[PDB]
Amino acid sequence: MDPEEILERAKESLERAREASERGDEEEFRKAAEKALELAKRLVEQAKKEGDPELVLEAAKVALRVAELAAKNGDKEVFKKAAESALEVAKRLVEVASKEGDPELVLEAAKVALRVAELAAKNGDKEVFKKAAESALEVAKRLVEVASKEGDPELVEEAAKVAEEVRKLAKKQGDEEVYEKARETAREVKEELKRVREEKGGWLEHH
Repeated sequence: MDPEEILERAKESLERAREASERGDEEEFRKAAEKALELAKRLVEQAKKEGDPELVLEAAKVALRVAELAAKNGDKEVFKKAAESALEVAKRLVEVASKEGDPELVLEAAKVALRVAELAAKNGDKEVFKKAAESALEVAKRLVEVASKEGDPELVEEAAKVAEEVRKLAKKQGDEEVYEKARETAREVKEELKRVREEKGGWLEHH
């Protein structure tokens, strides 16, 4: 299956789930949501067979969409499954994007995790909030590594912004543990940002 074809089928399954949700057909909603997640997972594996990182990001976005739908119709089991899928796919995207020296897509993985965190915060799911927030912080740390290797202080700054957004979210959610992890991550990222700026600005002054 062409990965664009998998993605099209995944989107078709999402729309069935939406339509079923509207009708109050809970069984059909759950079957279509499951199928969308299954196809998103298949898209990740095909994207690997073909060496296409952008498609892994599209898979993650399918899972996010299933999670939002589930949130809206109050289905906690499908919400948690779709959230877990989105985070799992985000982690796969970091690994692919890191190998190809593509820090822009590593940042996109962090944005997926942040959106899961926001969804979980909105819906009062503390367990998923913690998972997604921790994932976002971990991806910010990998983004610093990737970005520093390419001498790109701008993407290091983006990693700082990810940590700061986790910090602010956690304070609003009252999650002290995640707050302190986010603040420590942000401190480390900002120290590495100073170093990377000074390294570049130094070799610029030199030349």
